Amino acid sequence: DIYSRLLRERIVCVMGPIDDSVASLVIAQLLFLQSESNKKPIHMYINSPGGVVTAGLAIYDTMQYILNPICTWCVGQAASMGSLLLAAGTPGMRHSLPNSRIMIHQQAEEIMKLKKQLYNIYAKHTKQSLQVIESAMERDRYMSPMEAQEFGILDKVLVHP
Amino acid sequence: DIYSRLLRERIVCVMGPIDDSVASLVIAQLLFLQSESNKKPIHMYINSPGGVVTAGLAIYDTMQYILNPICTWCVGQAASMGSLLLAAGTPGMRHSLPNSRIMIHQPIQAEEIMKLKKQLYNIYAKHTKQSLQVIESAMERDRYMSPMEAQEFGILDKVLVHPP
Amino acid sequence: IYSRLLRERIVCVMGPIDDSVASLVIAQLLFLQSESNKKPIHMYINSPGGVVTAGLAIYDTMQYILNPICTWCVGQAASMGSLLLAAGTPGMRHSLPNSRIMIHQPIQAEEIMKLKKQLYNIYAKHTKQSLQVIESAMERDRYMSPMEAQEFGILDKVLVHPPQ
Amino acid sequence: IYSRLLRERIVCVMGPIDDSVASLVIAQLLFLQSESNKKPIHMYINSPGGVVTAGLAIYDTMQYILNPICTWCVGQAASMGSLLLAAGTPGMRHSLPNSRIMIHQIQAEEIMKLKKQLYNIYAKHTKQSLQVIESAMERDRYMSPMEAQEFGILDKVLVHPP
Amino acid sequence: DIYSRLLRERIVCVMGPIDDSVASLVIAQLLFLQSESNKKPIHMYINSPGGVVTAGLAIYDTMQYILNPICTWCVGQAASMGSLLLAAGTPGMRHSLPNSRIMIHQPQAEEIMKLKKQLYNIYAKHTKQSLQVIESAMERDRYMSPMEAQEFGILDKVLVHP
Amino acid sequence: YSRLLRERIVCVMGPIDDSVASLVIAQLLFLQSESNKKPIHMYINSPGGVVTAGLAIYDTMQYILNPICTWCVGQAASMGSLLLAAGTPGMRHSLPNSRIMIHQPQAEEIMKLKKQLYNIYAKHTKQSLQVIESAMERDRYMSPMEAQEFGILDKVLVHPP
Amino acid sequence: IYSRLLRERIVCVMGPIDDSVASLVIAQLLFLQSESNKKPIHMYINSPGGVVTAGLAIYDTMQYILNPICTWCVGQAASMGSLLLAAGTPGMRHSLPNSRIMIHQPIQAEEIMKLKKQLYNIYAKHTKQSLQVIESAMERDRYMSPMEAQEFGILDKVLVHPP
Amino acid sequence: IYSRLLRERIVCVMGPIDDSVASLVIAQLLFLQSESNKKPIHMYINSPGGVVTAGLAIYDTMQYILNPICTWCVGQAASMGSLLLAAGTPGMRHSLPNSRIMIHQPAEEIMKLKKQLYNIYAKHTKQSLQVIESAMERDRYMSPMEAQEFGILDKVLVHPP
Amino acid sequence: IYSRLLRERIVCVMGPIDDSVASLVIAQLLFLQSESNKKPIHMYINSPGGVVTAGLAIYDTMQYILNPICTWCVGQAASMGSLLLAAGTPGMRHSLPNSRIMIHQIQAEEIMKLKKQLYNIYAKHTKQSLQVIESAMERDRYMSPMEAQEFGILDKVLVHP
Amino acid sequence: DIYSRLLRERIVCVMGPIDDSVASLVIAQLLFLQSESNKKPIHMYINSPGGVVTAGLAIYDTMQYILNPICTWCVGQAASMGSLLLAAGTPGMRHSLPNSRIMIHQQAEEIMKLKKQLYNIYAKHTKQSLQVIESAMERDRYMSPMEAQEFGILDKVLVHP
Ligand SMILES: CC[C@H](C)[C@H]1C(=O)N(Cc2ccc(OC)c3ccccc23)C[C@@H]2N(C(=O)NCc3ccc(Br)cc3)CCC(=O)N12
Ligand SMILES: CC[C@H](C)[C@H]1C(=O)N(Cc2ccc(OC)c3ccccc23)C[C@@H]2N(C(=O)NCc3ccc(Br)cc3)CCC(=O)N12
Ligand SMILES: CC[C@H](C)[C@H]1C(=O)N(Cc2ccc(OC)c3ccccc23)C[C@@H]2N(C(=O)NCc3ccc(Br)cc3)CCC(=O)N12
Ligand SMILES: CC[C@H](C)[C@H]1C(=O)N(Cc2ccc(OC)c3ccccc23)C[C@@H]2N(C(=O)NCc3ccc(Br)cc3)CCC(=O)N12
Ligand SMILES: CC[C@H](C)[C@H]1C(=O)N(Cc2ccc(OC)c3ccccc23)C[C@@H]2N(C(=O)NCc3ccc(Br)cc3)CCC(=O)N12
Ligand SMILES: CC[C@H](C)[C@H]1C(=O)N(Cc2ccc(OC)c3ccccc23)C[C@@H]2N(C(=O)NCc3ccc(Br)cc3)CCC(=O)N12
Ligand SMILES: CC[C@H](C)[C@H]1C(=O)N(Cc2ccc(OC)c3ccccc23)C[C@@H]2N(C(=O)NCc3ccc(Br)cc3)CCC(=O)N12
Ligand SMILES: CC[C@H](C)[C@H]1C(=O)N(Cc2ccc(OC)c3ccccc23)C[C@@H]2N(C(=O)NCc3ccc(Br)cc3)CCC(=O)N12
Ligand SMILES: CC[C@H](C)[C@H]1C(=O)N(Cc2ccc(OC)c3ccccc23)C[C@@H]2N(C(=O)NCc3ccc(Br)cc3)CCC(=O)N12
Ligand SMILES: CC[C@H](C)[C@H]1C(=O)N(Cc2ccc(OC)c3ccccc23)C[C@@H]2N(C(=O)NCc3ccc(Br)cc3)CCC(=O)N12
Repeated sequence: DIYSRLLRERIVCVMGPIDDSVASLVIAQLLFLQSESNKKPIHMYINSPGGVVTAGLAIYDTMQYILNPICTWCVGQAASMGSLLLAAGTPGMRHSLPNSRIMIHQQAEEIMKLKKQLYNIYAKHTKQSLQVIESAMERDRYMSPMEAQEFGILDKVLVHP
Repeated sequence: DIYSRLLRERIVCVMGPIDDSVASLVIAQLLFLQSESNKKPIHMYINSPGGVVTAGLAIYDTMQYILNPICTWCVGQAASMGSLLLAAGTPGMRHSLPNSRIMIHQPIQAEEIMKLKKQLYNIYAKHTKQSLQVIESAMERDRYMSPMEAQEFGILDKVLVHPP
Repeated sequence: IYSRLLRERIVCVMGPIDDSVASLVIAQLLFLQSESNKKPIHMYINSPGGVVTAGLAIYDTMQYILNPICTWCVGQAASMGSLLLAAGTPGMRHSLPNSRIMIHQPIQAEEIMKLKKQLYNIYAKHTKQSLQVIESAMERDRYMSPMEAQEFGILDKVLVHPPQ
Repeated sequence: IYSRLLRERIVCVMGPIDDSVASLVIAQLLFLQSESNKKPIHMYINSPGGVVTAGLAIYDTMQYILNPICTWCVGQAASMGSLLLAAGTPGMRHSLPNSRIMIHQIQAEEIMKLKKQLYNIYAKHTKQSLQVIESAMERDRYMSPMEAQEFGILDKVLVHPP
Repeated sequence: DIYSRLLRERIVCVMGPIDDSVASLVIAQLLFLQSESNKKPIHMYINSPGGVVTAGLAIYDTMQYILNPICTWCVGQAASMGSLLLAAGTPGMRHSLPNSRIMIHQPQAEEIMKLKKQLYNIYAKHTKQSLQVIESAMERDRYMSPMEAQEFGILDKVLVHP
Repeated sequence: YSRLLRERIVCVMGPIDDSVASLVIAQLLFLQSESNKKPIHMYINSPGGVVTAGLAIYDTMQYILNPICTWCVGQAASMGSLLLAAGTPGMRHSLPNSRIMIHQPQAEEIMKLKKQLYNIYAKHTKQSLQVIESAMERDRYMSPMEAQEFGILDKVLVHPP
Repeated sequence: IYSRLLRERIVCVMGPIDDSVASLVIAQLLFLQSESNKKPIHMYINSPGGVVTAGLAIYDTMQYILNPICTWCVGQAASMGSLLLAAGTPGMRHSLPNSRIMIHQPIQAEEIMKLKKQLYNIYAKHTKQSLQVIESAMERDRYMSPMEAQEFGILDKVLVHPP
Repeated sequence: IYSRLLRERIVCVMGPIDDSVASLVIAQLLFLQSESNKKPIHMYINSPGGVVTAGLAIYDTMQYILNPICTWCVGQAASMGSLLLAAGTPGMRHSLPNSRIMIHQPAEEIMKLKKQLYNIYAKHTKQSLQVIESAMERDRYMSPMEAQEFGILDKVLVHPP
Repeated sequence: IYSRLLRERIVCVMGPIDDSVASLVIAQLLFLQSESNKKPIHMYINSPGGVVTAGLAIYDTMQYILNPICTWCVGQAASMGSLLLAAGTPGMRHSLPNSRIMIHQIQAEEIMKLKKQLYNIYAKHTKQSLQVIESAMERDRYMSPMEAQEFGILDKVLVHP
Repeated sequence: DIYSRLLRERIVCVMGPIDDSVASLVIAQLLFLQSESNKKPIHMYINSPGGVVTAGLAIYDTMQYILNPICTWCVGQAASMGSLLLAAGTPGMRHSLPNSRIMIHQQAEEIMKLKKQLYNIYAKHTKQSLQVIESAMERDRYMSPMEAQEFGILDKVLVHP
């Protein structure tokens, strides 16, 4: 009676390494929250080092599939697939707390196809070029919330509400 | 429990590696939904890298045995035996979300592994509506398909960004 | 879900058979017999086999209870799993289309042979094949299709969809 | 479902016998005695045997309670499992047709002292002499249900209920 | 469930290796049964190979601390600290079933000797044997029958039935 | 075992894998150079093992000129029995209590390899492909005399002649 | 020390018998064959037994070489160990006084029986006991004293010191 | 035994290829070159493949040394094993009759390495980059004669000529 | 250092006695007899005991060889170690001053058959009655060397030669 | 080994935890050095946290058994049984380097009987009373070399020769 209580506030948590199990729980919760209301916003808490790409894409696709506005909230960190989900929140509703850290850095033909899918998703949501996204994803570094805002991963850096 | 709530919505999940325990659980849930209504659609969420062939074939046969229309939904991935289950959804009701990856490549005695493989060729041909010759050739290729490629191939009917 | 299955007179023999699996299956069979000694019990079999005495424990309980027992092979019935499949009530032994059935089998020397002769006598009885044909066939490391298993006498009906 | 089994006066001696299994079975035997000290208790035995003092703990409790105890060998009763099978109330020791029964099985004096307790228990319940028990327990083999019946380990071999 | 059901009948179970968690659980159950009734008997089932000395002494001291009569019952075995607890039951109320095995032998140096002296004094008191007889006996690696334990003063009654 | 190599004795002992095969193969080539006419004695006490490793030894036996006397002691199961049967005609031996098994313990590849085994057994035993295929399905051992009748070996002997 | 033992025509069957132990013993037996056809080989047996086919490999090699083989049971000869003990040349099968000898034996159903019947035939041959006697004796889970093994036909001489 | 084998100008690429196997093979190739830069080197290949950079290390060394290199496929040459087999001096690339050959490999970096493999195979097999690419995607083995027609090897030998 | 000891006719029974320790000790006892069947052998015993049949193997071999055997207890001789200590040639069984000696120690019948063999060996070599041996072996305790001398386990306790 | 070269200079090393195998080697080395010269001093290097009591007593007894002067050298530490061996060197010949640390702190009757043997040995070599040794051995502390000198465990604290 703590995370289910959290679900009653339309809050979904993406915490820790993303794998198929984590993704499937988050996905079910998003569908639950949509049936309760297809209008009311959903808050997505993201504190994650990232994880399995297809599992991250499962969550991403579900976020887009549901009608609801999705507010994303980066707390602690959003690295790799975590930052993709952070960036995939509804335009104007992508948030970070002040000390969060954001990282977009992560057969041979397959991993390249998945990489291009990530480039395309980042391009859609950040408004940066595919050329710049590709370059940025090579760089093993974290961004500050202001840097991430400038890049287009998020809209608001908040100290208080 | 949220997975019990899913079952109340006529949603069944095939997620992670498929083995006998996953199969028997999914099989049990399919019968339950048929008992509640033999007409109402069942939604099958498929996010799986595949698994044990006989366990997947067990789910496959049960899908064909029950009376219900089964809507299959590929999210994340459907690889190997997962893509067979995806392809075995009711005609017109086989779905993928836009960024899913689909693999039909398949990554006991010699005779038996071949007998099973030949069963897979027959099932894929039947459900894709393609010739078995095309299926057998295509299954050698170690690669994934996009949802649009999988639609073209006859593995699925619809690629949906959101509901229509 | 398996408790809810038990309310519908369904018992599941799933995965490797051992003493714990056997005792649960046995307990469930007695439960269903107490609720009604007339009404059929459905035995779901998806098993690679397992411990011989534990399989024989289930076999004896199946024979001991009064009820008709419908056996259903989905996925596979191998080793002791196929014995249980064959031990269903005559006319009520089923397989789904893609199941694999194996009668081949994967303490002192005399004891292993005594157990093997008990298996021969059970297979000979329920399949109607001679002791020599059972003995020769159990030597062959191979699976049978459901139609081959029907022909052999391990089961009665191969069903893609229900009759009614 | 094991709760409901107990409600039907069924106690299970299943798998390797150790102190935890014994003390559970023992607790259950006292439970069924309190509910009714006259109604029969059914003891399901499918065991390869196990720890001798744990098995003797069960045995002593079976004799201690006033209830008639029906023993049922299904699958197998080996070593201490066969002792418990033999310890059922006379006339009420049963096996199903394909079961296998075996009577073959610290300081050296203690193991031998424990072994002599087993000989006396088998001799008592089988009606066999101490020598034929000793000689038979040396033979590494199983008996059929009919052989065990002839030996005095059990009373009835049943294909179906009477 | 079955062990909490046992506790409703004023039965406490000392099962298996005695450690601090087993002792503390047994100790809590003893205090519970005392508050329910400080005059009614508590039954203490003992089937144990022994265990930690301080854990056994924790149980022993609590047995003396509570006002209730404590019936000790040895089933299977009571070895090492388990036989100490068996002997610590109320005079006249220390029991064993017929095939139980009882052992008083124990299987910084000054500290292990100090503990041993405490064990000698406790055994001496409850068995009415001298310290020298207790010392010599505890050196011998052997088990006693229930009748042997009875004549030594470890228990009072060897019961086949109630 | 090094002293055995001085007597033109090679040992196929235990489970056959790539490392076992490579050692046997080098020893076989060594004994060819010392004398490509003198017989080589192959001790076989093996439950079988890796099929390609077994085929590596088989091919090397056929590749070298030398007569190869095969000796089944204890057992020759699976690839071990193939190696036993691949000895020079008239020079394939078993001791009296040995056990011989021809049964074996992508999908297309395992069938391709199995067909290769059928062709080798049929060649060296003079049995048809159907007889080999049926026999390899039976999970049983043959006595040395049965193996002799089948064409796996030539002589079953208690002492040296 | 073990190479020095090999120079004295002494082969050691020690511990659990597996394919590695058998092949070493077999190879050592062939070394001593080449040194002399006539000279006795001494087989030290201190073993709980082991893998049946490995034991039969040793047995067959013992019979195959022409040499007389003196078997010496010290510590124990159990299961396949006792078979090898009994397989020594007639008159030359020895035990020291405190050794224990067990013929009891603590793959498919047909094969285990085929192997067991081979063991019965070997024991019957070397002990001169009937098949029916070997069968019932191998069911009894027990050891024999060196004297009891002597009267059974497993060994010839129980000796405290040399003669 | 392998030390004595080196005296005959034989190097063994056996088991899974890693950095340690590569470094030993590489060191043996340099030794044989200093003993004689004219004399042929025989390369025994019985390998399921392994680490790509380790295989390329061996490959580059084979091209670097002056000597003709006879490659010998016994058992199998899969993945990087088949590349080394194909990299033998033209006319000197051999397989025994029952060997199996596979060029199939079982984010931006792995793509670059994959293209390097395509270029190496194309050079040594005389197949186009598209034929190599399509072939390496297919999970299957070739018989020695199939590998011969593809351009991986020159001679399928039963015995020496 | 260990072969140096063996040239001085010193055999060491160190640590837990198993079949491996016994067979080495037994082999060394034969070696020293062949060198000289009348020259004393020194047996160093520092052992907590071990496998009964392995200890009896050593015991029987000590009785079998012709040589005088000097036993030397240093550190400890417990269980089967003390039997071997007691089994030295009369007059030649030694302990250093601070050693600890313990005589306290398959089917139920067999374990009891083996215990009777131990009782009779101890009875023989200590000259104590069977009552005394059986009662003493029940007691879980150690003897000092003087107690052990008094008991008949050894002859001399010496601080120096 | 360099420890063999040390042995030619009559140096024996008691290093690391003392067990039966460490003790048995030290003991064999002590007998060797005595046979080379029964009058020349032996140097015992002690850098040990202690270990098994009976193994320490085995070394102690052997030190007393041999005729030689034994110089003990504490370097690093001599704790528990190590300090007993240090104290057991020939009077006047027990040494420590300046930064070493020395500690004498460590069935029921049997471990107490062993404890009494230790008290008697420490009393003998330190000249402290039995009650002082008893008391001191309860105290969980290390001594400096000068404190160990005052206690009677060693004679000389040397910075250099
Ligand atoms: C927008 C949802 C759609 C309108 C539609 C649909 O396409 N699905 C398929 C689907 C299933 C499982 C999945 O991951 C677990 C899916 C993930 C992503 C996309 C589709 C997934 C079932 C869903 N249901 C549905 O949403 N109940 C409401 C509900 C769900 C979960 C819980 Br817990 C509680 C209530 C049934 C009726 C219904 O109409 N739908
Ligand atoms: C189309 C189903 C049929 C109408 C029929 C049938 O053939 N079975 C056999 C069967 C058993 C177990 C299996 O996997 C566990 C099976 C899997 C595949 C196919 C058959 C399986 C039992 C089923 N039941 C039935 O439908 N309960 C309703 C129900 C089931 C589960 C749950 Br939870 C709740 C209700 C009893 C009456 C009844 O007639 N049937
Ligand atoms: C056909 C059952 C018989 C009519 C008969 C019987 O011979 N038994 C022995 C028996 C016990 C345990 C076993 O495996 C756990 C047995 C396995 C195989 C064979 C016998 C077994 C007890 C059973 N009971 C009985 O069946 N309750 C009804 C019931 C059982 C289980 C559950 Br859960 C719920 C109700 C009491 C009355 C009663 O008379 N019987
Ligand atoms: C014929 C029983 C006797 C009349 C007597 C008795 O001697 N005991 C001691 C005892 C305790 C625990 C044991 O193993 C766990 C024992 C094992 C074997 C023998 C005795 C054991 C407690 C029992 N009680 C008793 O039977 N409760 C009823 C009851 C028991 C268990 C459960 Br769960 C529920 C109710 C209290 C009244 C009562 O007087 N008794
Ligand atoms: C004879 C008990 C005394 C009358 C007294 C007492 O000295 N204690 C201390 C004590 C606490 C915990 C211990 O092991 C867990 C103790 C073990 C041994 C000895 C004392 C222990 C608390 C106890 N209480 C008490 O007895 N509750 C009743 C009760 C206890 C447990 C449970 Br569950 C339910 C009820 C409170 C009132 C009360 O006054 N007492
Ligand atoms: C009939 C042998 C041929 C005449 C020829 C040959 O085809 N090879 C290739 C080859 C190498 C390695 C292999 O597995 C390790 C091979 C396995 C199977 C087949 C070929 C193998 C090397 C051999 N050599 C050769 O045999 N030395 C003699 C020799 C070998 C080993 C040792 Br150690 C000592 C001497 C060099 C001269 C020479 O020309 N050859
Ligand atoms: C009585 C031996 C025979 C006369 C004959 C023979 O049949 N073999 C086959 C054979 C090989 C390996 C085996 O287990 C490793 C065998 C085991 C059992 C039976 C045969 C075995 C080789 C042996 N050789 C032979 O004995 N070298 C002498 C020798 C052996 C080992 C060592 Br080390 C040193 C010299 C070479 C030529 C020679 O004449 N023989
Ligand atoms: C064709 C070799 C060249 C002539 C040249 C050379 O470029 N190297 C660099 C080099 C080092 C290590 C490597 O893998 C371990 C290399 C691998 C690939 C390429 C270069 C490697 C050292 C070599 N040496 C040389 O080859 N001795 C002969 C030799 C080497 C090894 C052994 Br073992 C025995 C003799 C010193 C003299 C000498 O001039 N060279
Ligand atoms: C008193 C010894 C006897 C005179 C006689 C004998 O009965 N044996 C059998 C035997 C073998 C192995 C055993 O444990 C390894 C035995 C253990 C206990 C008893 C017998 C054992 C071989 C021994 N040998 C012999 O004396 N070598 C001398 C020797 C032994 C080892 C080493 Br290393 C070096 C030389 C050969 C000739 C010879 O005549 N004998
Ligand atoms: C002072 C030694 C004595 C003079 C005497 C003796 O009592 N022993 C028994 C003994 C053996 C083994 C032991 O731990 C391994 C012992 C440990 C402690 C005490 C005795 C031990 C054998 C020794 N030897 C002897 O010392 N060789 C010289 C030597 C020893 C070892 C090496 Br390496 C090289 C030479 C034979 C002649 C000889 O007479 N002695």
